Amino acid sequence: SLPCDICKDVVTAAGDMLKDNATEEEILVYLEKTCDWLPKPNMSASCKEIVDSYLPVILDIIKGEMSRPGEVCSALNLCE
Ligand SMILES: CCCCCCCCCCCC[N+](C)(C)[O-]
Ligand SMILES: CCCCCCCCCCCC[N+](C)(C)[O-]
Ligand SMILES: CCCCCCCCCCCC[N+](C)(C)[O-]
Ligand SMILES: CCCCCCCCCCCC[N+](C)(C)[O-]
Ligand SMILES: CCCCCCCCCCCC[N+](C)(C)[O-]
Ligand SMILES: CCCCCCCCCCCC[N+](C)(C)[O-]
Ligand SMILES: CCCCCCCCCCCC[N+](C)(C)[O-]
Ligand SMILES: CCCCCCCCCCCC[N+](C)(C)[O-]
Ligand SMILES: CCCCCCCCCCCC[N+](C)(C)[O-]
Ligand SMILES: CCCCCCCCCCCC[N+](C)(C)[O-]
Ligand SMILES: CCCCCCCCCCCC[N+](C)(C)[O-]
Ligand SMILES: CCCCCCCCCCCC[N+](C)(C)[O-]
Ligand SMILES: CCCCCCCCCCCC[N+](C)(C)[O-]
Ligand SMILES: CCCCCCCCCCCC[N+](C)(C)[O-]
Ligand SMILES: CCCCCCCCCCCC[N+](C)(C)[O-]
Ligand SMILES: CCCCCCCCCCCC[N+](C)(C)[O-]
Ligand SMILES: CCCCCCCCCCCC[N+](C)(C)[O-]
Ligand SMILES: CCCCCCCCCCCC[N+](C)(C)[O-]
Ligand SMILES: CCCCCCCCCCCC[N+](C)(C)[O-]
Ligand SMILES: CCCCCCCCCCCC[N+](C)(C)[O-]
Ligand SMILES: CCCCCCCCCCCC[N+](C)(C)[O-]
Ligand SMILES: CCCCCCCCCCCC[N+](C)(C)[O-]
Ligand SMILES: CCCCCCCCCCCC[N+](C)(C)[O-]
Ligand SMILES: CCCCCCCCCCCC[N+](C)(C)[O-]
Ligand SMILES: CCCCCCCCCCCC[N+](C)(C)[O-]
Ligand SMILES: CCCCCCCCCCCC[N+](C)(C)[O-]
Ligand SMILES: CCCCCCCCCCCC[N+](C)(C)[O-]
Ligand SMILES: CCCCCCCCCCCC[N+](C)(C)[O-]
Repeated sequence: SLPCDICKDVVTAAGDMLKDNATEEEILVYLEKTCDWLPKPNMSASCKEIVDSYLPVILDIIKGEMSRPGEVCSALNLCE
């Protein structure tokens, strides 16, 4: 179906963007800068340690999901 082909191309494009070797680094810097809203030195440092540890964990989950564009698109009722 057209909505299915479109949905699967969009999820593919998302997955390719996330596979890009500079994407995770860009996100990491952005989230570490956010931690700088916290007092220093200790709270901001603890926040950066949680980001550094968990961002690649969360990224991996998303990328895994984008690797199955049919499944994603079925969950949205766009592929059947
Ligand atoms: C995850 C990206 C989704 C892009 C696919 C676009 C959704 C197609 C819209 C289908 C529903 C339109 N409607 C209401 C007339 O059925
Ligand atoms: C009337 C405009 C012609 C095409 C309109 C529908 C195209 C939806 C955009 C597809 C998404 C592009 N993509 C997959 C590279 O991200
Ligand atoms: C119902 C309209 C279908 C459009 C689905 C949404 C497409 C995601 C847009 C990403 C931008 C990609 N691009 C090349 C079209 O710019
Ligand atoms: C489920 C689809 C959610 C993604 C929506 C975001 C679309 C990003 C494309 C932005 C492009 C806009 N513009 C004017 C710069 O072309
Ligand atoms: C579950 C997927 C929803 C994410 C929708 C956002 C589309 C990201 C694709 C961006 C591709 C870059 N591009 C073609 C606009 O230059
Ligand atoms: C949401 C799943 C992961 C993909 C996130 C999609 C949003 C990014 C689309 C913005 C396009 C990026 N760019 C190069 C124009 O800055
Ligand atoms: C379902 C998760 C997708 C949500 C993230 C989509 C956000 C796309 C934002 C791109 C904005 C592009 N620009 C240059 C016009 O700002
Ligand atoms: C769903 C997890 C968060 C997705 C947010 C990713 C947005 C990245 C901004 C565009 C940068 C990607 N790239 C390839 C141009 O470097
Ligand atoms: C997995 C958590 C995702 C939410 C984080 C949003 C990512 C923002 C990355 C955009 C980087 C901004 N910029 C333009 C300086 O590249
Ligand atoms: C738990 C998911 C991550 C939530 C991320 C919230 C970040 C939004 C705050 C904007 C940060 C902007 N800046 C320029 C300081 O990097
Ligand atoms: C650990 C992943 C989440 C990254 C975002 C960090 C949250 C700190 C933002 C709270 C802002 C602090 N304050 C006092 C300026 O509001
Ligand atoms: C899980 C926590 C994610 C939320 C992080 C966003 C914090 C928003 C507070 C922004 C306030 C920053 N400032 C400098 C304007 O005070
Ligand atoms: C876990 C979901 C929470 C993610 C959303 C948190 C974003 C907070 C952004 C507030 C930014 C405030 N300000 C004015 C500095 O931009
Ligand atoms: C050393 C600074 C003293 C308190 C620092 C920790 C407070 C965290 C901020 C709580 C969130 C505020 N709230 C719940 C209204 O959003
Ligand atoms: C580990 C540090 C604990 C901070 C948790 C994040 C608090 C969310 C910030 C929302 C902004 C609320 N307020 C009043 C503090 O600005
Ligand atoms: C949903 C908002 C969450 C705000 C709560 C802040 C998280 C507290 C950090 C506990 C973990 C610190 N650590 C790694 C030293 O255990
Ligand atoms: C302001 C820093 C809090 C980051 C927001 C994301 C939710 C907090 C999760 C912290 C997890 C800590 N731990 C080790 C108990 O998993
Ligand atoms: C920027 C990402 C923010 C950190 C997200 C923290 C996730 C902690 C999940 C703890 C769940 C432990 N579990 C699954 C055994 O219950
Ligand atoms: C929009 C991002 C949603 C990510 C949802 C995935 C759940 C996080 C998995 C928990 C982390 C695993 N663990 C137990 C090692 O902490
Ligand atoms: C703030 C990013 C979202 C991550 C939070 C996800 C909650 C993880 C704890 C429940 C996971 C249970 N289980 C068995 C599916 O791993
Ligand atoms: C593209 C923006 C975020 C959407 C992708 C997030 C994946 C959702 C995965 C939740 C269930 C996955 N799991 C743990 C059962 O494998
Ligand atoms: C759970 C999905 C997280 C939402 C992702 C937010 C993407 C913000 C797009 C910022 C990139 C736009 N630009 C051109 C300034 O880089
Ligand atoms: C905006 C995109 C919507 C994301 C929808 C995520 C669908 C999750 C499918 C759950 C299937 C579980 N598993 C482990 C087989 O992937
Ligand atoms: C784009 C926003 C995220 C909404 C996508 C959630 C997927 C819904 C389809 C699976 C739901 C299954 N169930 C039984 C829990 O309803
Ligand atoms: C933008 C947030 C989208 C996240 C929604 C995730 C949908 C998961 C569908 C429920 C199915 C449960 N499970 C474990 C089979 O994945
Ligand atoms: C701004 C919100 C975007 C629309 C989100 C669309 C969610 C559709 C979920 C369909 C799932 C139907 N279901 C659960 C029976 O499979
Ligand atoms: C970050 C937002 C995550 C929302 C996840 C909740 C799943 C969406 C529920 C599906 C909508 C129900 N239904 C079948 C009436 O479409
Ligand atoms: C560009 C419009 C698409 C919105 C992005 C959110 C996912 C599409 C879900 C459309 C759901 C349509 N329907 C009626 C089949 O549920």
